[PDB]
Amino acid sequence: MSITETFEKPQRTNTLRMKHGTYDKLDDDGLIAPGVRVSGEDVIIGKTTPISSKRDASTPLRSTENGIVDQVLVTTNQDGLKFVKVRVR
Amino acid sequence: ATLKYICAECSSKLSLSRTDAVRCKDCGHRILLKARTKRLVQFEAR
Amino acid sequence: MIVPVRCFSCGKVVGDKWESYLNLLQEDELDEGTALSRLGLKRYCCRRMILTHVDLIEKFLRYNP
Amino acid sequence: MNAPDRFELFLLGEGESKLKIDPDTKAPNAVVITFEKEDHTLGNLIRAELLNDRKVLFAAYKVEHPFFARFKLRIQTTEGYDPKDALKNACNSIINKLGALKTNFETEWNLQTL
Amino acid sequence: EEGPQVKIREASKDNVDFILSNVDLAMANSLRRVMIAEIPTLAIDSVEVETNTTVLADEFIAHRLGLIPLQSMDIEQLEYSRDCFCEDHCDKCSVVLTLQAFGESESTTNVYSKDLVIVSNLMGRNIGHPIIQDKEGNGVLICKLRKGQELKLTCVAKKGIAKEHAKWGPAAAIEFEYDPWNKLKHTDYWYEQDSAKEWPQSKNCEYEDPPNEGDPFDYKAQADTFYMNVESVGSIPVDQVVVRGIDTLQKKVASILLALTQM
Ligand SMILES: [Zn+2]
Ligand SMILES: [Zn+2]
Ligand SMILES: [Zn+2]
Repeated sequence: MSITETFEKPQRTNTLRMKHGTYDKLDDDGLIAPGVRVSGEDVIIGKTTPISSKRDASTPLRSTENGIVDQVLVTTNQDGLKFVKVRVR
Repeated sequence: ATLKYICAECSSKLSLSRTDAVRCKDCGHRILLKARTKRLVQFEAR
Repeated sequence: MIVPVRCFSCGKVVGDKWESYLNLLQEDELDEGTALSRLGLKRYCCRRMILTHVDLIEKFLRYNP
Repeated sequence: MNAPDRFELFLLGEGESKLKIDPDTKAPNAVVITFEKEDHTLGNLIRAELLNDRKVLFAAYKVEHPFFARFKLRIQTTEGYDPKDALKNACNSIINKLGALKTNFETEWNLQTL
Repeated sequence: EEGPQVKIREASKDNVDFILSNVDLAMANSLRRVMIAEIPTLAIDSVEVETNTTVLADEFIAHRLGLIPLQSMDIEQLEYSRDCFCEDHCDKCSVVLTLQAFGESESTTNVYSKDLVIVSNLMGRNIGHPIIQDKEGNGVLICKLRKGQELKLTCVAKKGIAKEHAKWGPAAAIEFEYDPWNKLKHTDYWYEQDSAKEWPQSKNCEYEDPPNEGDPFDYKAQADTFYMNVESVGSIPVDQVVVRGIDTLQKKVASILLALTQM
């Protein structure tokens, strides 16, 4: 109830819960754009969870993998769910 | 002319803000790809 | 996926012959063995390069966008 | 990921010198030169040349590990003949020889038709 | 007219069969290795990608571009980027080409190495020029575009050598042989009944005298005369590989002489 999650570049604010992984490669919509090269634990996706203000939920590039974003996809599942699938190559 | 998204069927350089769920113009395909990147990538020819 | 440019083992440029090759076959109705030799592909390393190639880029193209 | 840069095979790094000459201890009038950024091309070639000099008592080379583009060359000479000089001679010879070869080949090439 | 001497059997834009005599197996061998890996050549070593709607990935395309042979006769005067004082590259240590291709027709648009466009000042020296030995003149097929697919690229070619990457290879494949008859005995043939009947014969045999039934083994004979044939990818003239190759190996040994000097 009145509690959702968002896809935007998180920025501390009372919680601070974030990790080493850079967020600089993140666009304001929390998704890297295809052409961009990634590595280490760079943040592929940025996500938020205002638990009963801003605890960082977000997927970092798996520690020992390093390629280039190939394509990003933004859809929805039955329950108007904002769906995301990032493909690194 | 700047965009942020693209449909996988009509390839219309869409892009919209919040409260627009997911859709294209006439192409109600709820998919959308994230265009490309402007900073261009450099490649090792090796 | 496209004719390798250059044969793995020695590097004889083998990227400029796909088409020539596929032509010496179709219209000139030659056996693969004779076609190859005429494209100047004498060593088997170079031969296996063209003979064995599968031009998938052709079915890759067939998808609309 | 744990692979060195290809250019490390031929380009000398920092503080490295093409040659390092340490005096051999086991035998007298013997030396061990260390060639950096050089493989068998130069290695096996010079041991060959060095072995025409009847004042060269011992001459061989080895690349202790294929990961490192480098090799050692040991040279023993008769008393009164500096091994360094032994190396200088072989090198000259290796050149004069390639001098003639480059010349003769171009010549021959100029008589060819096609 | 001195030590190493040559006898050429065949010659052309791509091949040169010759006989090297009055040379140690060593030199014959090094000279060979040098050709295969230590002769400067120009090759695309950097690729910037503007647009790629092709069905191939960027690094895939890029790998092929680096593979496309390019003129390299005047490389001996182009510089190694790593030695040029510029910030990155310039007309003094590179050659920039551009490849723009767009799927126009609906008949499948082919992209060739002849669509490469040199945009830097070649400063009047013959270098950087997609090499082409095709019948229809399309030096290597780079990629294929469908209906309306794009491909915008800028390539920077640099002076390189095989050792760094096989692409800087201008030698294709060398034919080597010596002692066509096993006179020297550097090999113990594997037979099943008759070695001499099971193992074919080399055309080099024809150029040397058989062994004669009852002659004792010539323990003093060494390896003289080598029957080679140097192929050439084009980037450099056949006759050139041999020469420059001899040059390089020559300069190498030279550097050791200088080294002992500075020492
Ligand atoms: Zn649409
Ligand atoms: Zn081959
Ligand atoms: Zn420069």
